[PDB]
Amino acid sequence: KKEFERGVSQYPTIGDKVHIVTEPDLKKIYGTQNKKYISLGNIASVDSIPALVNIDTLVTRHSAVLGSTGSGKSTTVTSILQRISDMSQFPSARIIVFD
Amino acid sequence: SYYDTTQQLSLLKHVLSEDKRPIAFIIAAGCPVSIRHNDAPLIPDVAGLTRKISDSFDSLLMKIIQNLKTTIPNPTIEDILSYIRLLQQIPMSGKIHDVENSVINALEESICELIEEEVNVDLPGNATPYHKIAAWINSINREHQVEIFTTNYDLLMEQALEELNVPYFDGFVGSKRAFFDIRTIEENKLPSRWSKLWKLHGSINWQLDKQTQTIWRGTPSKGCSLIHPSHLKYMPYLVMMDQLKLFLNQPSAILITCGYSYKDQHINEVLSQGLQTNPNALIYGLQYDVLENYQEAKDMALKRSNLILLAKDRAIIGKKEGEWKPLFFKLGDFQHLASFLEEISQ
Repeated sequence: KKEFERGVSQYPTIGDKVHIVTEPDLKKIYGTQNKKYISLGNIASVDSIPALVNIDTLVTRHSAVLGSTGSGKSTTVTSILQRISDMSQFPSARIIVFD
Repeated sequence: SYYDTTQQLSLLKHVLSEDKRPIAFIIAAGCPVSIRHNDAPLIPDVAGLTRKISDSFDSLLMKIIQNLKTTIPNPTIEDILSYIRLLQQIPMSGKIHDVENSVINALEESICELIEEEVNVDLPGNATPYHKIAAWINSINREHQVEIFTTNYDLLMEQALEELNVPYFDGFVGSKRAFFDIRTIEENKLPSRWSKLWKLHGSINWQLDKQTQTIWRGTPSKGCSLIHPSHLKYMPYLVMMDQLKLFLNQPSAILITCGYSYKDQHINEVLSQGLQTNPNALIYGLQYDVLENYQEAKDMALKRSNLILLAKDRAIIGKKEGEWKPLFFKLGDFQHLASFLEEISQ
């Protein structure tokens, strides 16, 4: 009852029953209680889940956005920059764009 | 804690587009109030009938209202009618109101005449939502035919479904007297094309012929009707509720309630029993009001998991109350639901 941790401990055997993941289970999987992670969107399957993304690793390690010109990458970058630089939550942002 | 309308509508459209699952409907009094013929509504809701009875009829009426209000909240037409029939059950019941009896027997007839003359309003042109629903009914040759349950005393469903001639069966068999049949209800050996329409609260064309104590439908007589909500005769009500309960036990059954206020008691209990008996049953409760006005619906949603209650501002799904993601969800209105059905039809 702790959390969802990557890496299994004991593998299934023959005849084990296979179920389907429900929305609360998805919340358990894709959810975390850390304060660093920031919601950027919703999972494709069910829209009630927030897409938590770390921000320390996003900036300090590095980032990159790749996609076709018809996929609307400009809108995605604009939304990401607007979400990171929120005035109420991040009053001391610092961003330079080489348009 | 949050829900989005688009995903709910997409799920409902996916559900309605399967012919394997049997489908049904509940057309309560909230649908007729959603169409305007004159400046006044075509058929007023239960509050409208209560107000009309109050301002149309006096001292003994007010005495009866006070007697019922001594232990009950704001009444309805069904409440006062049940009280009148309960008084009629006792022979020497005229001393309760100090009216010496034999006057209530005429007051109830006057009320029945007023109601039966008021509800006969006729249907307007082919643009009615009920016409769209009827067109959607026969649009697809579904292998399980759609059943319809109505609590309305009027005959808008009949006129709309006959204007676009469709298969139909309401339990009565015949041409001159249309004698009510019970066996043909129970074997359920009918071709799949024939549709089924059932009136739980009774119509206005139903006449009790007395004598042999037999029931028959047909031309509406003057004053003689069977508007009874449930009545306590020594019956269509019990067998028809049993039919509804049997339908709710079918595997993968979908039931949609439009314009239902959930204020009835027996209907709520039979729905809860059907939901608990078969977990694969699914009920779409559609309302057009604030969710806070339906306490019984909230209790049922918090009790039964497979009941989906959707209101204008909030929605409770899977024993978890929430709010729409930026009133919304105009599907509660009957006109919007009819437009949705007619656009999904093609």
